[PDB]
Amino acid sequence: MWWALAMLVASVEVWTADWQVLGFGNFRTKAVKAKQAKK
Amino acid sequence: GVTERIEWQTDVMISESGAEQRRPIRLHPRRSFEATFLRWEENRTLLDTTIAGVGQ
Amino acid sequence: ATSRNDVRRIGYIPVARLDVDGIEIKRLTDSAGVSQVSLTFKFFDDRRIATPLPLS
Amino acid sequence: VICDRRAWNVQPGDVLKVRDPKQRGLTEVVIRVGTVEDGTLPDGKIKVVALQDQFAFQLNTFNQVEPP
Repeated sequence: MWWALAMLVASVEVWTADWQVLGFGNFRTKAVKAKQAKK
Repeated sequence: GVTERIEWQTDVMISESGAEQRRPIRLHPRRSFEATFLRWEENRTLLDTTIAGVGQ
Repeated sequence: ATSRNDVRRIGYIPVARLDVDGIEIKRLTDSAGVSQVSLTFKFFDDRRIATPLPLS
Repeated sequence: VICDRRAWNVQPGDVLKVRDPKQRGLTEVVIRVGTVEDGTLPDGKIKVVALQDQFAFQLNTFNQVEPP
């Protein structure tokens, strides 16, 4: 919800965009965050 | 006549309903002085030289 | 207890606050004499009630 | 909200209750504090950006798909 507080500057929430890469592309399951390398 | 001004700085915030707030900004007021100088015959020269030298 | 004819005036004395920040004093002579001033007083009612914010 | 030195401790995320019953007719609402603009030695006042009440987690739906 901190996005909701971030949009506290709005003029009043629909969106349409592509993504800037994050850590989703999977090759090793992580039941907990051990972070990862980057190659 | 000689003119002197003792200046404070005191911000006052007044709400929509007239409720007021008070804040003196200067602990000790800053002081200023003024006077009309009328000089001539080597006194004008003294004033001019001294004031030009001082400046600020 | 006094008679009606025992008074000068019943002038108001409301809550007042000096208006201008810097005071102009006209010294027509040294401190021994004329030093008139032109204060301005703003009369109102002080309203804010201070219950200081708890757990500072 | 334009505020005098009444909320100088108030920090973003705090909670406070505002009331303007005789001009705007709003009934003593509780608000969450957001952005705050602390003032300088002049000008006195602090601007408080504030947002209606937020909430925590709780249970409404029973959405456990429970695949086969």
